[PDB]
Amino acid sequence: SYTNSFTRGVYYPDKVFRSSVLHSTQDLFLPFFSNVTWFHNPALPFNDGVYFASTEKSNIIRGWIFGTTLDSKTQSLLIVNNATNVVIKVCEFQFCNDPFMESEFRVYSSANNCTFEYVSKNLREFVFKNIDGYFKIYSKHTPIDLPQGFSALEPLVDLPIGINITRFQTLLALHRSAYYVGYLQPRTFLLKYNENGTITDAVDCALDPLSETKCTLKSFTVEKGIYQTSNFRVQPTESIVRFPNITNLCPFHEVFNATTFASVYAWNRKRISNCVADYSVIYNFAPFFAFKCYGVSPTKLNDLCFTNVYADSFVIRGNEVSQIAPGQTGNIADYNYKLPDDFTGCVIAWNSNKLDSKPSGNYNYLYRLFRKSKLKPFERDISTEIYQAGNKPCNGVAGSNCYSPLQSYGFRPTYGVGHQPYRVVVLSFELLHAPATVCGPKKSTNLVKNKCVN
Amino acid sequence: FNFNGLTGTGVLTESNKKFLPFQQFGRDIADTTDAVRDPQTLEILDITP
Ligand SMILES: *[C@@H]1O[C@H](CO)[C@@H](O[C@@H]2O[C@H](CO)[C@@H](O)[C@H](O)[C@H]2NC(C)=O)[C@H](O)[C@H]1NC(C)=O
Ligand SMILES: *[C@@H]1O[C@H](CO)[C@@H](O[C@@H]2O[C@H](CO)[C@@H](O)[C@H](O)[C@H]2NC(C)=O)[C@H](O)[C@H]1NC(C)=O
Ligand SMILES: *[C@@H]1O[C@H](CO)[C@@H](O)[C@H](O)[C@H]1NC(C)=O
Ligand SMILES: *[C@@H]1O[C@H](CO)[C@@H](O)[C@H](O)[C@H]1NC(C)=O
Ligand SMILES: *[C@@H]1O[C@H](CO)[C@@H](O)[C@H](O)[C@H]1NC(C)=O
Ligand SMILES: *[C@@H]1O[C@H](CO)[C@@H](O)[C@H](O)[C@H]1NC(C)=O
Ligand SMILES: *[C@@H]1O[C@H](CO)[C@@H](O)[C@H](O)[C@H]1NC(C)=O
Repeated sequence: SYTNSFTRGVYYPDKVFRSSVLHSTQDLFLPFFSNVTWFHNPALPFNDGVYFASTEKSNIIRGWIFGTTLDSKTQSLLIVNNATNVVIKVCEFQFCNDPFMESEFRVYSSANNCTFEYVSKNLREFVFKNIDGYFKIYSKHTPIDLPQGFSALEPLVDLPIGINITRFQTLLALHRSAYYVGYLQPRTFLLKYNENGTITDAVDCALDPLSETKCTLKSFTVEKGIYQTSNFRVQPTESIVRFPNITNLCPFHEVFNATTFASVYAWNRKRISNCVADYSVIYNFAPFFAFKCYGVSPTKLNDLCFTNVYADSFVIRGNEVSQIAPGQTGNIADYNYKLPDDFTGCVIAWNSNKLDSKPSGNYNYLYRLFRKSKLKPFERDISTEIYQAGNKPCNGVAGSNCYSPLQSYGFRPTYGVGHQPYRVVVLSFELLHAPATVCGPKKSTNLVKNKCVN
Repeated sequence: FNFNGLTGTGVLTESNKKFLPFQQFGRDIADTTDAVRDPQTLEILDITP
């Protein structure tokens, strides 16, 4: 069941005396005329303070239990009252999921690591809040479903615990021989102070236009007139981002697809202009035996862009693809094609055995294996001078200790995986200084009308 | 004077107001401290400039 508070859950925001002074405050209060649960018990939330009333000439309500997990592995508070007196306690517990002669206390079964102890009809209201490691408790004491009236709640306790709280419960005395739960929100109120300094009335500056007027004037009696109280501002929904086309899509279908690629020693470099780049055609293109991005995210490619992108091409052997990578060594990544150590593109390679290999040999794909000095990052060399290994001049003729540096793959169809010709296309990304350059396409947010928002 | 945190200057005088038994100091309209309670003896004293 649910019930309606009327004007309930007002507490003194702090010390400091005070008299007749319609004083205005901003704090966490229980709004007037609220929807308070009814109970005749389970784990509730906390989320921001709690109002809590109860009624009974006997004492069935015997304290609460607080915390995040209400068990071990994290700390919690426990506030109890046997027929003797209150027992605050802070340990790590093990709480019964339903915790509750005159013999009693099946509440918990563990009291480890205690970091705080303490020992020593009717309507009993309480306000519990928890700010900056302090757990504040206000309470009242007014004797006769709730009724209707005003009664401000006076501070009781202050505990410098540090505990986190997300949940709480209640404790009841069984049979062997009614309570409510509100929540608190940040409101602004206008409290009327007596001449002795007690709060006798209040106004919930956030209810009906009358209360907002009382709040604006800082009073409990408004005289006839007309008062400006606030403002009305329509609200905008969604954010429509308009922009221009970009048609010219990445001419990627001209580099991946040409009838012939170039050999490794003299690779082809086709540089991309300023357009829109669609990688959805390559990502869903083919088997792609190897596809490793290093700098940019392969799954979010459509969200970044840079000034200029570069696309290289060559044809390397099978077991040498593992040398097209930042920081490798071998006959391929030292004399023919070296990648810098701050690479930012994406290397991709797929099998091309049935296209670039013919029977009886295919001697049209070369690779240089003799160079006097290792290659610096991103340099291309097309020299064909005789590499001279010994000490005798040879003036440019093949023979002894003077070898020709260009040799050709013997590509044939009856090879094992690791010697079949593979095609490679290495992309590189770069942002020097240009503000608006080649960039990926997005979604043209439709344009709406007769609706303000953004 | 310094009253457990309240730092100020002025003449202190015996009061005849009555706080509630959890209130430490009193304030005026326009928000200036004008009364305190002595922590040890628990009596209210006015603070005039
Ligand atoms: C690369 O070129 C080949 C043709 O040499 C393209 O293959 C065509 O694919 C389309 C769609 O499946 C077919 O309608 C054509 O008949 C194919 N061509 C031939 C000659 O059969 C291939 O699509 C091209 N790559 C890209 C990305 O466009
Ligand atoms: C703080 O301590 C002082 C003493 O150090 C307390 O003063 C006592 O007050 C009572 C009045 O109830 C007198 O009967 C005692 O004779 C006082 N003692 C001395 C040594 O003067 C004072 O009460 C304490 N503060 C509080 C709030 O109790
Ligand atoms: C309280 O909220 C519940 C949520 O469904 C609603 O059913 C009920 O009518 C509300 N009570 C009041 C008094 O508005
Ligand atoms: C009441 O409960 C507390 C909880 O630990 C306990 O310490 C105290 O002894 C109990 N009262 C009596 C009379 O045993
Ligand atoms: C809390 O209790 C557990 C189990 O008793 C123990 O392992 C742990 O050391 C205790 N915490 C501290 C700070 O000692
Ligand atoms: C309380 O829980 C939050 C979880 O978001 C955590 O970040 C915070 O540190 C906890 N409180 C303390 C005092 O550690
Ligand atoms: C409290 O207030 C009442 C009415 O406002 C007044 O008559 C009384 O003198 C004040 N002081 C008390 C009861 O000590």
